[PDB]
Amino acid sequence: VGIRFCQECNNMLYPKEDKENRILLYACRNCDYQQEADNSCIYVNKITHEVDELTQIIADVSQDPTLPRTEDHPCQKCGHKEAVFFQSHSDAMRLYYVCTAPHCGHRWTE
Amino acid sequence: KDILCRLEHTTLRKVTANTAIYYDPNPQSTVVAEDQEWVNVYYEMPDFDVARISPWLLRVELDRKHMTDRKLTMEQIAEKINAGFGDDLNCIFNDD
Amino acid sequence: NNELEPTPGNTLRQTFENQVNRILNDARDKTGSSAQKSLSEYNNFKSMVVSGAKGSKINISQVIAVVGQQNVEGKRIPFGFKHRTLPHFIKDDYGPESRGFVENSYLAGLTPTEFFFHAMGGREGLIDTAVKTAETGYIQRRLI
Amino acid sequence: EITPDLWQEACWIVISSYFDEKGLVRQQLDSFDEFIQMSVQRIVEDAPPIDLQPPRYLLKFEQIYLSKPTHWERDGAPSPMMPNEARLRNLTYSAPLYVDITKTVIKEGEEQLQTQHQKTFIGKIPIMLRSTYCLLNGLTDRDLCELNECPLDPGGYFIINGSEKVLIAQEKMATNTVYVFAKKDSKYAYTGECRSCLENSSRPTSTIWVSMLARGGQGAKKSAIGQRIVATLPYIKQEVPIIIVFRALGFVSDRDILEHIIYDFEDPEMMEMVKPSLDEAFVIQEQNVALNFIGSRGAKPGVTKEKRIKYAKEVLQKEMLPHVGVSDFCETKKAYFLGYMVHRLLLAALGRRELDDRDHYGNKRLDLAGPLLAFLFRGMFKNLLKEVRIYAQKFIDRGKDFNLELAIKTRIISDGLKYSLATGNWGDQKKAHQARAGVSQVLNRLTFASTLSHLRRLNSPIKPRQLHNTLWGMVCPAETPEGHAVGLVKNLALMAYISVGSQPSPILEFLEEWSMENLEEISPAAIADATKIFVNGCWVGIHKDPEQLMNTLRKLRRQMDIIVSEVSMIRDIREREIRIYTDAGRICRPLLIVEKQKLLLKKRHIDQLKEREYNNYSWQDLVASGVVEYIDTLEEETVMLAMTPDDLQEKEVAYCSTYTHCEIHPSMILGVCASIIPFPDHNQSPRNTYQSAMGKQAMGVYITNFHVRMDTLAHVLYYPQKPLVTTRSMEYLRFRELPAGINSIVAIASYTGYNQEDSVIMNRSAVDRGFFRSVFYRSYKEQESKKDQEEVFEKPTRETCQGMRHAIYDKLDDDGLIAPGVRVSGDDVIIGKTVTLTKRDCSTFLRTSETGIVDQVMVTLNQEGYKFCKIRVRSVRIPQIGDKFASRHGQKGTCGIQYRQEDMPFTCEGITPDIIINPHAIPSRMTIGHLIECLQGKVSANKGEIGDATPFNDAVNVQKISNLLSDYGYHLRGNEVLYNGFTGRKITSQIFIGPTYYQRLKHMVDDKI
Ligand SMILES: [Zn+2]
Ligand SMILES: [Zn+2]
Repeated sequence: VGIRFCQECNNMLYPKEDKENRILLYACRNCDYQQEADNSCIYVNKITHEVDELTQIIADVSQDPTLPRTEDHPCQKCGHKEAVFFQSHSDAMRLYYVCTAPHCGHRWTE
Repeated sequence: KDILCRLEHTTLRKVTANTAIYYDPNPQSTVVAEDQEWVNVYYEMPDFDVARISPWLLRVELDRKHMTDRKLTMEQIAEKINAGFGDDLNCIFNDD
Repeated sequence: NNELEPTPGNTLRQTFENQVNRILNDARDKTGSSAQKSLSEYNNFKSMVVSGAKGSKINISQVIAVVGQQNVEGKRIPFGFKHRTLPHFIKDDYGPESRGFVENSYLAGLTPTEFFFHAMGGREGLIDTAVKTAETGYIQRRLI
Repeated sequence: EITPDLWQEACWIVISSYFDEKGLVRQQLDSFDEFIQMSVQRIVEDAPPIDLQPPRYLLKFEQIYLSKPTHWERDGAPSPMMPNEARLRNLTYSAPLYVDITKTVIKEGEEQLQTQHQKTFIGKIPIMLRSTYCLLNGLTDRDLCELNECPLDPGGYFIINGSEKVLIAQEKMATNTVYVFAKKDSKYAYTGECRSCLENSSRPTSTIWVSMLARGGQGAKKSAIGQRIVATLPYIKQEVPIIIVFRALGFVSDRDILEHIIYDFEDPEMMEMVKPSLDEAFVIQEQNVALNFIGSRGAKPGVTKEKRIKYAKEVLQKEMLPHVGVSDFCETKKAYFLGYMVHRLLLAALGRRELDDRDHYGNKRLDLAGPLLAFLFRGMFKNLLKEVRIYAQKFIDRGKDFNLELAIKTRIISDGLKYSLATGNWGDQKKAHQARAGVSQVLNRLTFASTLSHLRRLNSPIKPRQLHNTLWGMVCPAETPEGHAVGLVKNLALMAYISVGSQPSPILEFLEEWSMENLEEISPAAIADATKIFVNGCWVGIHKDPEQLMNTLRKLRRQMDIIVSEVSMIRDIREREIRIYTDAGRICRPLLIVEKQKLLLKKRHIDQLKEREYNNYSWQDLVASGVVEYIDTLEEETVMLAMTPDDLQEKEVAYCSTYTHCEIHPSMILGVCASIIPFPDHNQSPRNTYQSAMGKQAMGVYITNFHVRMDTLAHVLYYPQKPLVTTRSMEYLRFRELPAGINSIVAIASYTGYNQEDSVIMNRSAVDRGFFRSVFYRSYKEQESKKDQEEVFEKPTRETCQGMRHAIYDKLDDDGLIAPGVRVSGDDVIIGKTVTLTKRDCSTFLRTSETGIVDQVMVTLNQEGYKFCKIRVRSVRIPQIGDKFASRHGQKGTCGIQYRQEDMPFTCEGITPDIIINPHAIPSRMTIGHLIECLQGKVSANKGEIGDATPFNDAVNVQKISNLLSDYGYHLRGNEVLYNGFTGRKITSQIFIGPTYYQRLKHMVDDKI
């Protein structure tokens, strides 16, 4: 899905099939380097974007005074009770959680 | 509801789950093993694989809500693309 | 908690607001009919409403009971700073007071937050008057 | 140690210390005082030496010298000048300016002669009245009234040719940041913007965009590849795409172009986005080709390649992002902050970051008399140099000598700073439909609350009209004009302060003493987790543990060691950055500080504030001890306030517990003229806006030297009264030494009917005792001018001078002026001026036919040496039927009929109210402030103590106003039995009486008849 950069020329490798092998290849233009393609997928074009926000959710949002800290839900693994929640910040009123008491940083969703 | 759905300009962006491009020149060895049941079904008794299918594959997924919200048929999607662009776009409908 | 079915026509966002502007115009009016009826027969506001000489019987239901909702652009107060309409609030405040609704009435005085929010509802209607004199002062001198 | 319920008098102590020290117009005495301190040193400093050409000439200035303002009074003798002398003679209040010049000549033969011109007269700057260079600053209170000046005159207005001018604050948009807006119809989707400039030096702007094209493309140009990114560089009439720009920065490879754009190379959702923009900028690799591509679109496109190598080499390092670097080695630097904008182009195109509101006042910089004159002094210091470029090069042909003291044209500076600051067309006088007019208005003299709130004023540059949420604490929400600009002219609050400006170098020389490797020391795989560190919009360095850098920087503002109090430092969290502003022209306000549960304002502080005399512990030791803190409009986006320390520190059900600050008292958010309203949380907000525009007009004793002044339009009451029902911030607005109206016993009744819904029945046997009876002065300019038809003051005999009316010349004296104390009627000659021709006739009649008394005549010289005269014809004006009155609670009214004490309805005790207002004006105009002030004045004229009507006082509700009224023998709702006026019948209902402070406006009925 992501970009494969060119070796020792450092540009972007275009994908190009090889009809003489019936096997996909990547290829540069400014040099002649190629690569055995092991992916067989050019790109994906997601319409739903049913995105796990938890990848984007940063554990550093735990020392912000302007967020609604609560003690109703304890941590998922650490047993600590200071769970400070917030919005999505983006069709949904979902609240996500972040544990406090640092070197924990875990996040979960109700 | 039949009258209701005949007025909205429904493109295929509204019913698309996601879209990707693979390169599976042999249908018998696609990157997906799950479709290999029904891809073979259109190729056990195949039609119009006459000279050379281009070796690419555009795989579009569809929905569940927006596809029965309007009672849409996999035929009338495939028939309208076949009527929209001719027989030189080998479109294969599958099963809900 | 994802426990509210979205009414067809709008998303979960716009059907949240229509659900909560329902519960702030009934209490604005259940505090509006029980205030007019409770006024005495000698009460001098009732002599200028029953007699009908001065209409707008909603503009003395804000004296006594509840000022009600504020709006700008037809919506209760948007988040200005960053998801916080004023610096006194927490984030994720869709509550019944951090977006504009006023518990107090003019006799009892107004909270120093809610004095700012009524300064905003009085600004959206204070401009339109300066616009609707260059609109209907122009139709009538053109349609002649 | 801690004050539980003594908080009310506590918080009005720490404010008393504030308006002692800062006062109300220090925002023009910091700003204009800082413009003459260094920002007239710096423009002389940075401007390059004239290096004009065998011989060569070099011309380099030096330290510049001011003085105190002085008039070279035409007799060949110099003389200092004082502001009450400069008004009366139409002078301009300015001080001369003097530069040291170094001057080297080269005379062919390896030894050069240098000369020097010590303290050469170059021109004048109009001194702002009372700011460190005026003759007033340095004088105590008694010494100031031995010159006929006012101890209550606020200052902050420079006299220009006699009259008084005020530079309004012209609001603009903040520079040196990255704005990611959105557009509706245009050929883009999610465009960006930056408006870079450094230090308010030359090169004013370069509004470089970076803009993402739409996906509504036709054919396989864009639609079959996707959305592309372009870069609208300045001085290029095209849309030069992105990767071409980075290859003109000396880069080659597409890892070392994406190592300045995207930080993590392990997220496919961003890497998809830049992918169709490499495809369009693909055939160019060498920096000799992309720089040919860029330069081929310029001002005039060059023909050789060596032009297009030369041209776009100075485009991309002199006129594209100057503030990130202006040297010829900032190619590595500019490569990031241009690449930073594309990273903020993608963060909104993906919906992975909120886009910027256009209204929000964290994006707004104000400007005051300091920065505006710096914009007007650069465009006129170059013109001084321009004629020295012209005068010298017309003298290279001789080569005899050179002389500068005949070459400096001093009237360049002393006219353009006097023209453009008189009229307002803010710029030069040669291209007039290109400027920003409306700066330098003319100053009000009506009320002294107007004179204040004419000085605390912003000005939008044209949704700029609705009321935005970032005006808590900064700007008054109530006060605004009505008519053609609602919300486009906004007046400041009381606790608002505008930053003055400071130099950012002693913060950068602190950060490297702690941490923060610069941009030269980042492997940019080590930038995906760091908190990027900004100064003035410039981007220098990163950091790994921002919690310690946050605390270390906060504890240097709270002690004022290295970082000044002015600078505010802002850490956002989710966008992972630190911003630092040493920026000139922000706005910020002081709040109290909370330390994890409770305050840092402790009892041992405010017991030392209370004895402000003989301890000098006045707000400058309370900042330094770290109890208050200036907070700007965009750290308020990061902060947690409490309204009141009483209820919002006591734990209840734990709403929130992470309070960082608290505010002094929440009624300081109202401006000058909106603080005069008693109970402004009881008014329907169309009426607090309405009063805040009528407060300017209501006359009163304006400045206590109207015996000396010669104004036109001088209204002054006879007997002004400080109000019985008052606010605790009238004291700081100076409304006890100078009030604006008389109280009046007012009843709310229908009567004989002359009060039709905006009218008021007075009492003529109260008007006979001076009730609202006021004077209206007047003035007259009369320039004698010899030219040659010339004219002189004289007395015209009727049958030797030409055309004149039947205005009898009895009142004229031996020379043509009226002595004071001679009653002039309607349309008789006051100055008998005659253009000498037999002679023509140019009398100056008393306009408006008022029939007043000539009160004072002064005779002086003009600026030039021509005789002058001003005349002040005064008239009383008894309040007739017509003259318009208004309370502090909206609802302006007329005067219908004047009844008698005989006829006005009397109480049980012989009280006959001065004014009857209609009942129906209450429930639809909707001011219940008017029925409580009218109640509070009846308590406070029997309790004998001037009442309390602070806005959110929480201790004066209408229940215990009632039960204090009930302890004197009245009825506790304020009602009272009037009797009839004519019959003596008891009225079937009661009437609500009580004294209420009424104002007589200037919309008179004798201003038009
Ligand atoms: Zn390569
Ligand atoms: Zn935990």
